[PDB]
Amino acid sequence: GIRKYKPTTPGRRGASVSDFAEITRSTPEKSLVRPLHGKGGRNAHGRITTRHKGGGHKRAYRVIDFRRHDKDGVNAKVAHIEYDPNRTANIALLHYLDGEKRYIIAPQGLKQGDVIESGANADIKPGNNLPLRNIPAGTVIHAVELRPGGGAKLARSAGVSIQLLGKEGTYAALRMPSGEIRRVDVRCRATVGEVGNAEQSNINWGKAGRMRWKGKRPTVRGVVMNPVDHPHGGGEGKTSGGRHPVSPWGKPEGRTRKPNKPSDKLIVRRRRTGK
Amino acid sequence: ALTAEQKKEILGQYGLHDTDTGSPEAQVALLTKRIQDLTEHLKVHKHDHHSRRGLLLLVGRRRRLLKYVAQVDVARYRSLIERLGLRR
RNA sequence: AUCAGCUUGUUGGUGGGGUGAUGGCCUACCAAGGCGACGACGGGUAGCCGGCCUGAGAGGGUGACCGGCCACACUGGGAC
RNA sequence: CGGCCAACUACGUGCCAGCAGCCGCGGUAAUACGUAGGGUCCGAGCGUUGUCCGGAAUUACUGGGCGUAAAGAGCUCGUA
RNA sequence: GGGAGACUGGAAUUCCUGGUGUAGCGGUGGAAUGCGCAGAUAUCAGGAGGAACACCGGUGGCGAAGGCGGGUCUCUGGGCAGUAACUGACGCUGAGGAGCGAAAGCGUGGGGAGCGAACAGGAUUAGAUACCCUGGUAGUCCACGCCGUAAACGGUGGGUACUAGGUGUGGGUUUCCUUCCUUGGGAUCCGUGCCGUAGCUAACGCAUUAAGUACCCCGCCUGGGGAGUACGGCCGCAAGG
RNA sequence: UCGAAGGUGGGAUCGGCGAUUGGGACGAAGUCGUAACAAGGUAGCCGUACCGGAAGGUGCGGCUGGAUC
RNA sequence: UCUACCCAUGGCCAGGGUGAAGCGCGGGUAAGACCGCGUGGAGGCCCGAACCCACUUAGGUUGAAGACUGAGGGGAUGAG
RNA sequence: GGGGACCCACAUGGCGUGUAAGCCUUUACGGCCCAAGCGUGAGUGGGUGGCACAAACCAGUGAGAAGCGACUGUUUACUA
Ligand SMILES: [Mg+2]
Ligand SMILES: [Mg+2]
Ligand SMILES: [Mg+2]
Ligand SMILES: [Mg+2]
Ligand SMILES: [Mg+2]
Ligand SMILES: [Mg+2]
Ligand SMILES: [Mg+2]
Ligand SMILES: [Mg+2]
Ligand SMILES: [Mg+2]
Ligand SMILES: [Mg+2]
Ligand SMILES: [Mg+2]
Ligand SMILES: [Mg+2]
Ligand SMILES: [Mg+2]
Ligand SMILES: [Mg+2]
Ligand SMILES: [Mg+2]
Ligand SMILES: [Mg+2]
Ligand SMILES: [Mg+2]
Ligand SMILES: [Mg+2]
Ligand SMILES: [Mg+2]
Ligand SMILES: [Mg+2]
Ligand SMILES: [Mg+2]
Ligand SMILES: [Mg+2]
Ligand SMILES: [Mg+2]
Ligand SMILES: [Mg+2]
Ligand SMILES: [Mg+2]
Ligand SMILES: [Mg+2]
Ligand SMILES: [Mg+2]
Ligand SMILES: [Mg+2]
Ligand SMILES: [Mg+2]
Ligand SMILES: [Mg+2]
Ligand SMILES: [Mg+2]
Ligand SMILES: [Mg+2]
Ligand SMILES: [Mg+2]
Ligand SMILES: [Mg+2]
Ligand SMILES: [Mg+2]
Ligand SMILES: [Mg+2]
Ligand SMILES: [Mg+2]
Ligand SMILES: [Mg+2]
Ligand SMILES: [Mg+2]
Ligand SMILES: [Mg+2]
Ligand SMILES: [Mg+2]
Ligand SMILES: [Mg+2]
Ligand SMILES: [Mg+2]
Ligand SMILES: [Mg+2]
Ligand SMILES: [Mg+2]
Ligand SMILES: [Mg+2]
Ligand SMILES: [Mg+2]
Ligand SMILES: [Mg+2]
Ligand SMILES: [Mg+2]
Ligand SMILES: [Mg+2]
Ligand SMILES: [Mg+2]
Ligand SMILES: [Mg+2]
Ligand SMILES: [Mg+2]
Ligand SMILES: [Mg+2]
Ligand SMILES: [Mg+2]
Ligand SMILES: [Mg+2]
Ligand SMILES: [Mg+2]
Ligand SMILES: [Mg+2]
Ligand SMILES: [Mg+2]
Ligand SMILES: [Mg+2]
Ligand SMILES: [Mg+2]
Ligand SMILES: [Mg+2]
Ligand SMILES: [Mg+2]
Ligand SMILES: [Mg+2]
Ligand SMILES: [Mg+2]
Ligand SMILES: [Mg+2]
Ligand SMILES: [Mg+2]
Ligand SMILES: [Mg+2]
Ligand SMILES: [Mg+2]
Ligand SMILES: [Mg+2]
Ligand SMILES: [Mg+2]
Ligand SMILES: [Mg+2]
Ligand SMILES: [Mg+2]
Ligand SMILES: [Mg+2]
Ligand SMILES: [Mg+2]
Ligand SMILES: [Mg+2]
Ligand SMILES: [Mg+2]
Ligand SMILES: [Mg+2]
Ligand SMILES: [Mg+2]
Ligand SMILES: [Mg+2]
Ligand SMILES: [Mg+2]
Ligand SMILES: [Mg+2]
Ligand SMILES: [Mg+2]
Ligand SMILES: [Mg+2]
Ligand SMILES: [Mg+2]
Ligand SMILES: [Mg+2]
Ligand SMILES: [Mg+2]
Ligand SMILES: [Mg+2]
Ligand SMILES: [Mg+2]
Ligand SMILES: [Mg+2]
Ligand SMILES: [Mg+2]
Ligand SMILES: [Mg+2]
Ligand SMILES: [Mg+2]
Ligand SMILES: [Mg+2]
Ligand SMILES: [Mg+2]
Ligand SMILES: [Mg+2]
Ligand SMILES: [Mg+2]
Ligand SMILES: [Mg+2]
Ligand SMILES: [Mg+2]
Ligand SMILES: [Mg+2]
Ligand SMILES: [Mg+2]
Ligand SMILES: [Mg+2]
Ligand SMILES: [Mg+2]
Ligand SMILES: [Mg+2]
Repeated sequence: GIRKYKPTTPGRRGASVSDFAEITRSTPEKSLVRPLHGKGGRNAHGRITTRHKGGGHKRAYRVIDFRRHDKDGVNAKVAHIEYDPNRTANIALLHYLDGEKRYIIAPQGLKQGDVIESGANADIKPGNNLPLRNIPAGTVIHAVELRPGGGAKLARSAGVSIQLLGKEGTYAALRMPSGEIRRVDVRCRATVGEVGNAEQSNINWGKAGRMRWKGKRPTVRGVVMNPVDHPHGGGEGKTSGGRHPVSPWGKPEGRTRKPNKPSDKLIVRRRRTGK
Repeated sequence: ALTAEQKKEILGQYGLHDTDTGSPEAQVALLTKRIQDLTEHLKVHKHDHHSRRGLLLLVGRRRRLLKYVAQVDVARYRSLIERLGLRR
């Protein structure tokens, strides 16, 4: 759950963490690890592509079976629900009957011992990936794909995931966490159940070291920025810039969504906030 | 709530004889089985205050019965508490 | 209790000194407890009693005089 | 010397000067203010003042109540 | 309708989408701020989301008290009648202590249809920082914690024994006119309304579900303000208690 | 060794005073107001939160110590 | 090849204290919460050298040095 | 605020280590103890010397208020 840390030092007074009692193994599988490195917020070209992030704690990579489609009709027990920091959620390894173990996203309330099926015959216990032909309308879903068989991309937020609304014709309607409705094929791949670590939103950061570890760099406010560096720069004292806030990269607040996407016709309306 | 099968099993198995039912031994046995079972239930169901009232009432009743057993005979009290494995 | 914990010779035992007399009265050595919500330790007041006044009684108030003790002798100590 | 409380009339100023333990007494005709008489009480003492009890069953053990005047804690389990 | 979790239903409001359909719709003691001519109101079809369950529904049931009601499942407490098998003084109340607790308020993270403090306008008045109208932010919903106060009222602590009745309701045992249908008649215990004796009370009034006559323990009160306030102590992150 | 007096240093209690401020009661009479007592012209009151010179107003929940029908 | 940032691979931090969760025992409960006792060394923790900085002062300022030296000064298991 | 040096006694004391030897066996580069030997802090008494017993080096000044900034951190290499 959530465990709050006692104030031993003035720095870690407010630090509270979601204790990971949901851990079973501590040393990740060495076979599936691929060579990875912190890119430092920089491309191969050497320029800093995005500031406020980079540096920190070098970490490893592991392949997740996001698009599980190659093998079907075989069951798998939950091997060990381990901790992968490269995601907000957790990964629970599976012993499939063919002996080919792949990592998958651990759904909410998953504990070691449940049997998971991936295919048409799969039931409604969480972790079962199956096309929309075999799912009731109205069930909460996660790790949702966009086409019948091109790899799953969406619905992997910890705690709130996409909810299926209804099927009409050959197009299916999906409700977004933002409260929006997206039209998607009735043959895409989607799983059942919410994603775990819902209590992760109750994490309290704590200090700056954790944050350089996590990746982000300290944020430099524009009002003290130099005027050449930023439109908010300059001033003798504290000033807001004398104009509406603007990213120093030229454009102010506003529309950024370029229309006319191939899935733009597959969207009914855009998000509305604070209702 | 206990039903006929296990309840008659308990009353006989902790009974002094095959006919007596209201003996303090059988009474404490029924109270203990009830409290462990329904405490297991309340480990899942948290905010059942109306049932925690039953917990407290049955526990005070139990405490009175155990006090009576200790008063009437130390040996039987010790035998009962040792056979059920509790603290007091 | 608009005072909840107090105490370290403090508590208990043994061995020594001590005093007219027993005794942590004093010393050494052993153990950790005694007193505590049937009001301890703290705070304010005040000499106690036979008596006096009041009240049918219960009770309340009080310690003039006398008398039975207690404590003091400008303040604090000590000893022959 | 108004009623509590046994003892009243006249004369002098009228919301002034003043009385007083509770109620309370004077705004031109006061048995309540001041003076006269007259009467009452007490008396070598007479009142004022302060402390204490009684009435105070007004801390109710004898001897009070808790619907509205003051009061049933919000209600249970339950240790001493 | 005792409590908790999950699943599920319909009506209604609002919003969105698409027809039809035209200059008004909403409003009060009267009118104007409000939305329309960019197509409102009305009305049909569909969808979305949140809250709460109209009738049954009552001076009726349960819970110790706050309180509790759309269905369904799951688990569970309390109470009642008969046989009375068994335990054989285990009963009661309970200072300090501990647990539950209307609404509002606070933190974190979600939800948020309707309603609605605060705040804007429009209206009345000499005056409105109100009563009225149009809007609507907390909150009202969910989970975890908190505060622990109400005219928290039956303004009456609990338990036991006794003391005339009449009239309704609910639950269960029996017996007899006996169709053996019948609130038929009778006996019994528990709960809950109304009116009434003796009695009590200053009166209103209570009257077997006592304020009647007693027993056991517990809290509270000693003229009105000051004042349920200052200081001190305890709890609470704070409001505060 | 003990030992009264004296001096070092910080904790409690009783206090006395203290600019100014907060609150209360008594004066009498004046302005601002209509709050409550009759369905007091918005039924009252209680707990609570917000608002306003002021009595008060509103929201939510609770009682009738509320009158008509 | 200094300095700013990042990337990958190595290395560095003498010594001394503070004592979280967890763990077992004895109380507390029916289960808790909680209460003490023994292990724990978690900490952008503490004191303090190597190391990295540059707060004060003096000297120097045609210096030993185109930014130091000498006394003190801060971090010193980490945003190093 | 107190003690801190040296010597003696308590003391052939306590502690660690561990041989000979002893105990044992799945007999081996084996477990238990361990006279002897080695190392060793701590305290209480008695006495002694100096002005001074952490005597050198090394090695926190402390306390009371109020402003800003929550704190550790980074920066104007070479005026802050
Ligand atoms: Mg913090
Ligand atoms: Mg990799
Ligand atoms: Mg290029
Ligand atoms: Mg950024
Ligand atoms: Mg790096
Ligand atoms: Mg993670
Ligand atoms: Mg910024
Ligand atoms: Mg700047
Ligand atoms: Mg520019
Ligand atoms: Mg530049
Ligand atoms: Mg500037
Ligand atoms: Mg300026
Ligand atoms: Mg802008
Ligand atoms: Mg959206
Ligand atoms: Mg049952
Ligand atoms: Mg002796
Ligand atoms: Mg002797
Ligand atoms: Mg003695
Ligand atoms: Mg001795
Ligand atoms: Mg006497
Ligand atoms: Mg008397
Ligand atoms: Mg008397
Ligand atoms: Mg006396
Ligand atoms: Mg005499
Ligand atoms: Mg004598
Ligand atoms: Mg003397
Ligand atoms: Mg003397
Ligand atoms: Mg007279
Ligand atoms: Mg007379
Ligand atoms: Mg006259
Ligand atoms: Mg005369
Ligand atoms: Mg008297
Ligand atoms: Mg009596
Ligand atoms: Mg009385
Ligand atoms: Mg009253
Ligand atoms: Mg009361
Ligand atoms: Mg109260
Ligand atoms: Mg629940
Ligand atoms: Mg339409
Ligand atoms: Mg419509
Ligand atoms: Mg909504
Ligand atoms: Mg028998
Ligand atoms: Mg009982
Ligand atoms: Mg009791
Ligand atoms: Mg009791
Ligand atoms: Mg008590
Ligand atoms: Mg009590
Ligand atoms: Mg509690
Ligand atoms: Mg609690
Ligand atoms: Mg509410
Ligand atoms: Mg609430
Ligand atoms: Mg608030
Ligand atoms: Mg909250
Ligand atoms: Mg929130
Ligand atoms: Mg509204
Ligand atoms: Mg309103
Ligand atoms: Mg506006
Ligand atoms: Mg207004
Ligand atoms: Mg109260
Ligand atoms: Mg109630
Ligand atoms: Mg009561
Ligand atoms: Mg009674
Ligand atoms: Mg009856
Ligand atoms: Mg009569
Ligand atoms: Mg009478
Ligand atoms: Mg009657
Ligand atoms: Mg009665
Ligand atoms: Mg009475
Ligand atoms: Mg007042
Ligand atoms: Mg008071
Ligand atoms: Mg205080
Ligand atoms: Mg004072
Ligand atoms: Mg003063
Ligand atoms: Mg006036
Ligand atoms: Mg009025
Ligand atoms: Mg009015
Ligand atoms: Mg009114
Ligand atoms: Mg009113
Ligand atoms: Mg109020
Ligand atoms: Mg209001
Ligand atoms: Mg209400
Ligand atoms: Mg009335
Ligand atoms: Mg430690
Ligand atoms: Mg712990
Ligand atoms: Mg230092
Ligand atoms: Mg320098
Ligand atoms: Mg110079
Ligand atoms: Mg030179
Ligand atoms: Mg140079
Ligand atoms: Mg230096
Ligand atoms: Mg110096
Ligand atoms: Mg240093
Ligand atoms: Mg540090
Ligand atoms: Mg650091
Ligand atoms: Mg050996
Ligand atoms: Mg041998
Ligand atoms: Mg062996
Ligand atoms: Mg000397
Ligand atoms: Mg610093
Ligand atoms: Mg810094
Ligand atoms: Mg720099
Ligand atoms: Mg500089
Ligand atoms: Mg520099
Ligand atoms: Mg500088």
